[PDB]
Amino acid sequence: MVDAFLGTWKLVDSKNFDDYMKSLGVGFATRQVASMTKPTTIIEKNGDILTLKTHSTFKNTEISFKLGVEFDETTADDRKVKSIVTLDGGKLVHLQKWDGQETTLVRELIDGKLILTLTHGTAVCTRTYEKEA
Ligand SMILES: CCCCCCCCCCCCCC(=O)O
Repeated sequence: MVDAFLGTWKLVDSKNFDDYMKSLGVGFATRQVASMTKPTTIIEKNGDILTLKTHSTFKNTEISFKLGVEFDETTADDRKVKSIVTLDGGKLVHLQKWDGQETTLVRELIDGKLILTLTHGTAVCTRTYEKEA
């Protein structure tokens, strides 16, 4: 089920991330730095617990979760959210809820690349990651 997502991934393309960040209320200076950062995302499993690390020169995060079980999360931009990650149509779908707002972080594999689609409000960002050996 989740196995093809596992490993270490590097950002190689980003579209509309500033629009996504601005929709979330991220301040201009953080957006500026974020627009020039290329994170590494590491996805690992131990039994049915997944751990997703996002590492960069700017912010680092780490979450652990069971698919289909809600968890508390504090995002890179400091939102305290209620989250769930599931597998839907072969895509790893991460839904965050806070203050009646929602955002989705959808990951799918296309030609071996990991495409992350971020949606909040009307903003839709697509970020492409490529697998590291
Ligand atoms: C990684 C620097 C971004 C920091 C500030 C904006 C955070 C927005 C929410 C998380 C976005 C994750 C994007 C990704 O994993 O490529």
